[PDB]
Amino acid sequence: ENLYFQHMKHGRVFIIKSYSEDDIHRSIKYNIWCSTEHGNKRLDAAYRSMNGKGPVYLLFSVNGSGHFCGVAEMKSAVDYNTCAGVWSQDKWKGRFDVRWIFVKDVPNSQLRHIRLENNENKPVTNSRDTQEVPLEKAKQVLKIIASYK
Repeated sequence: ENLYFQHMKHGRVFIIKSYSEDDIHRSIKYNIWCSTEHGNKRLDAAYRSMNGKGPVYLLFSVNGSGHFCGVAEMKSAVDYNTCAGVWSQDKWKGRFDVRWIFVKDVPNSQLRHIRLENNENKPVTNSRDTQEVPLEKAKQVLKIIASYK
């Protein structure tokens, strides 16, 4: 029995879909991330709305990699005016702090059977960047990622 995520009634979870393995590596090295402008605003609102009352988790996956590659917690609001050209999209300016939790590869086949009711019942593995996960589905995804060997 692992009932750790029971009573966790606060927290929000988003899918991060990256085109670049280099961005993932930079993120792990420096504990930062940046999304599109749309994605950043979505993450920033969730972070600011949380008021430190619980975590904002990010479930990372490189497009076409066939797997998720880990989990980080969002650790600051978005700073929208930072040095350009640090990411795979050279136009991106903007940055927020993250803290990586799991760095491990989890095949999509381990997660494909969990579906998102806010995204037309599609598999969580078919999500787009900054797709939000309902908390009840996010608990199941996290337990799977933590347990995978």
